[PDB]
Amino acid sequence: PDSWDKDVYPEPPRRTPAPAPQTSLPNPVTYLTKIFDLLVDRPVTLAREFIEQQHAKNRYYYYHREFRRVPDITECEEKDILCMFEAEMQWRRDYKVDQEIVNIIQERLKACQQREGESYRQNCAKELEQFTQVSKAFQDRYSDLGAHYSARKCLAKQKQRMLAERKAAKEAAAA
Amino acid sequence: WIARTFYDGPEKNYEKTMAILQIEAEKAELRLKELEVRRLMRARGDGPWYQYPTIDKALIDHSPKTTPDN
Ligand SMILES: CCCCCCCCCCCCCCCCC[C@@H](O)O[C@H](CO[C@H](O)CCCCCCCCCCCCCCC)COP(=O)(O)OCC[N+](C)(C)C
Repeated sequence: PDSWDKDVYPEPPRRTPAPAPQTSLPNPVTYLTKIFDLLVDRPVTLAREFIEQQHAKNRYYYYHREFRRVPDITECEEKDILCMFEAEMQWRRDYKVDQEIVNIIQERLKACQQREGESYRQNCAKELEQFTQVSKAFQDRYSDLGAHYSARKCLAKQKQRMLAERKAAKEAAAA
Repeated sequence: WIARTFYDGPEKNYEKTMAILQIEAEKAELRLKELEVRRLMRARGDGPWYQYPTIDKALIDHSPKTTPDN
C-alpha cells in the first residue's frame, strides 16, 4: 500500500507456493474461501467504493509542519534566557524524534521475528544488529537524565563522556 | 474544526512564553542588584539611603561671646 514508505518498512518479496493437490478429494478450505469471498468481500468492497467516491467528491489537504533550526545549548550564554528557551524546545523535539526512530526499528524487529517463523534466530540477524546499534546510541544520549531532564544535563553527560574518552585515548597512546 | 474555533497556533504560546521569561529574568536580576546596592549603602553611608541625621550647622551662633577665646 502507498500509505507508507516501503524503504522505511522493508519486506521480503513474499514468495508463496502453488496449489499441488495430490488426491481427488475436494478440500473444504477452498470452497469456504469462495463462499466467504461472495458473501463478505464483495459487499465490503462495494461499500468502500461508495465511500471512496464520496470522499473524492470532497478533496482537501493537510500539511506536515516544518521547523527551522535554531542555535543549540552549546552556544547559549550562561543567563541568556531566550536562547536557552529556544534550545530547550529544539532539544525536546529532537528527543521525541529519536524516540520515534527507536520505535521504527523495534517495529522492524518484531515484524521480522513474526515473519521468519522457525528460522527467526538466523534470518533476523540484521534487524537485531540495527536495534543493538540504535539502542546503544539512544542509551548513550538519554539514559539516567532523570525526570527533570534538560538539554544542559545532556550536554554535561556528553562532556563527561568525552573527557573519559580523551583520558582513555591519551592513556592508551602513552602506554 | 476544534482547533479552528477553540485554539490558536503554537507561535502565540511560544512568543508569549518568551516575553514572560524575559520579564521574569529581568526581575530576578533587579532583585539581586537591589540587595547588593542595599548592602553597600548600609555599609558605607555614601548613598541616598541610610542617611542618619546630624546636628544642623545653622544652629551655631557666630558672635563675640564676652570672652575672646569663645
Ligand atoms: C460532530 C461533533 C463531534 C464533536 C462534539 C464536540 C462537543 C463540544 C462541547 C465541549 C466544549 C469544550 C469547552 C470549551 C470552553 C473553553 C474554550 C474557549 O476558549 O472557547 C471560547 C468559546 O466558548 C464556547 O462557546 C464555549 C461552549 C460551551 C457551551 C457547550 C454547549 C452545550 C452546553 C449546554 C448549555 C445549556 C443548554 C440549555 C438547557 C435548558 C472562545 O474563547 P477564545 O479566547 O476566543 O479562543 C481563542 C481562539 N479563537 C481565535 C479560535 C477564537
